[PDB]
Amino acid sequence: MLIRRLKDARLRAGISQEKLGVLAGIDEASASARMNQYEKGKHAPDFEMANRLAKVLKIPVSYLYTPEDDLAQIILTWNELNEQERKRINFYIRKK
Amino acid sequence: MLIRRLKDARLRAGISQEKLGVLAGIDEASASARMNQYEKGKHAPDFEMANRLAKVLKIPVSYLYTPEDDLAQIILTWNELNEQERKRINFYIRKK
Repeated sequence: MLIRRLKDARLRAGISQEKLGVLAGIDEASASARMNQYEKGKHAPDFEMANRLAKVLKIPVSYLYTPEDDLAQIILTWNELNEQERKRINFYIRKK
Repeated sequence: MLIRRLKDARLRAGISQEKLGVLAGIDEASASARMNQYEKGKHAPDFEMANRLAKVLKIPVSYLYTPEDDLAQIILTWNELNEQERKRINFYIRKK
């Protein structure tokens, strides 16, 4: 997991390390210590935990794994496009 | 990691489970057994291993973590766009 992606997305959500961890199913007593390990890159969550984090954060989960800043922006923005404008840009890309 | 993403990308590369594992730094004696665990979803690699896999497979690493088929296609295709056509579609998206 890339730590900047997790931290940026948490701060956009307006929630603390603890609340993110508790909503993602970490025991309350461990939640802030565990989230801080993740956010400092001390160790990384399993994919199942990342999905729970992404659902709390309302982002596509692969945003957390995208090292390319410009691709990460596409992911984050796509997340808020309608079905017409998704399929729109889909075929901008499907020609390449 | 999503197993379909890893398998699709390996088969596009034209290489076996063993060769993928060996190039990604797994010991030769374990390489095919380990890769098959990953591809069957029996357990999942750490992010550092996923990055080594992605570099062998010549894909952006977050392709392996993207459950949305249409977003995964954007990732895969972006991977083969030039700097002008990357920045092109960048601003198709930056207006949203």
